[PDB]
Amino acid sequence: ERKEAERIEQKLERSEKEALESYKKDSVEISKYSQTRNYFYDYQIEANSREKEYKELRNAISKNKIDKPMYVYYFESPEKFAFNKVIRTENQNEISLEKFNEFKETIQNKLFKQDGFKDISLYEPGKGDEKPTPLLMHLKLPRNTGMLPYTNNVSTLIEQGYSIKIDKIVRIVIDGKHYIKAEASVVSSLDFKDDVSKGDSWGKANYNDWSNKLTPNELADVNDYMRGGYTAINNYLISNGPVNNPNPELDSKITNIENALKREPIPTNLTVYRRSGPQEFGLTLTSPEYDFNKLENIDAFKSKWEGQALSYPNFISTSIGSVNMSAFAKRKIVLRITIPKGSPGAYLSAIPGYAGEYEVLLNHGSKFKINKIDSYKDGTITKLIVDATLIP
Ligand SMILES: NC(=O)c1ccc[n+]([C@@H]2O[C@H](COP(=O)([O-])OP(=O)(O)OC[C@H]3O[C@@H](n4cnc5c(N)ncnc54)[C@H](O)[C@@H]3O)[C@@H](O)[C@H]2O)c1
Repeated sequence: ERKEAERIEQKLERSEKEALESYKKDSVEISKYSQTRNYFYDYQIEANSREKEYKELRNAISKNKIDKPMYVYYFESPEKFAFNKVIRTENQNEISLEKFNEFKETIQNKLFKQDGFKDISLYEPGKGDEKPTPLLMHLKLPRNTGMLPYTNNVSTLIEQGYSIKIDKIVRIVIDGKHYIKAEASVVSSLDFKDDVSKGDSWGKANYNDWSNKLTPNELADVNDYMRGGYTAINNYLISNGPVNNPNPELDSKITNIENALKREPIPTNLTVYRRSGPQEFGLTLTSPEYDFNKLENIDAFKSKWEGQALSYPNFISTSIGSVNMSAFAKRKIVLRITIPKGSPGAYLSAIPGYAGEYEVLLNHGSKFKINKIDSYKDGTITKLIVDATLIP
């Protein structure tokens, strides 16, 4: 408890001790920063007054890893799991069976990306503890997760960077009030976020000889696509060409590119990023609904898209990195995709003379289940993070 915290403190560098002191004074804004820091430009990240703070605190946590799986407790907002409603008010004592089952239906068969610093407890909160929400998380952290106990009373810091699944929910009572206790698990996934260099090494390791697994026709067609053939190919797909104006030559190229993507399937759970334009979600740059600075437009977007399916007729390019790019400066929707191990796809940026950087291509006709949508501020512009899973 407190004694652990005083022991673990000795393991910290002076800079890490310094980061922890700031955290105690500024926990809220640092945690918030730790959740969205990787979505900005590299130069915005390096300039941020809380960036050195992030790195140091990240490092401190990694110096105390657990030797076995451990359960942790913390309260969470239901909106985190795409339940955009109160389970019950603070004044109310009961959670109805209907509201319980509505929450169950919402979280069922979904994976939820969790990120950023979080204060946890090893003990179930009781009669005299802070209970901010009606939703209590009981999450199993795997062996080797960093965990930093520290004195302020005593708290424990973790850094979330994984998907969670909710295995079971139960209605419990603490101090004459109903809560939903959620038993959750960690599903791991490779997520490079802003570390594009490490993502490149992984990509090149896994796709260096991808060309040599391709037949000559497959190789020629993939080459054609990357040399600029994608415009005609994808417009044909977007425009419903196979149905309304068939082109067998194009159909043949499409088939070969699809077979090439299935040739060396994504070897692990992978998170990728796409800065989406308005037309991917049935909008335009001048659509009033595209103004996410107005809250009713975020609600309307979530109402249409959250919990729903999105599919692309075209081949879909994504990145192993989450950072913003000037080419995408005016895009407001960041698509954050989990790609299950064994899915079609290829790191195209592993091909010697290819101009594209950090790029993973996904198969045409791909479908994504949107688990959860978040908003964030990018300067004055509100932007959206769409937490999606490729369903192959
Ligand atoms: N967008 C990303 O985050 C991303 C990531 C990695 C690589 N790239 C590559 O960067 C280059 C330029 O980026 P880009 O995104 O403008 O190229 P793109 O070909 O992906 O997009 C072209 C335009 O049409 C779009 N579009 C794509 N699918 C659509 C659909 N199903 N319905 C309607 N419109 C659709 C986009 O919104 C955009 O306005 C491309 O070569 C792309 O492959 C992009």
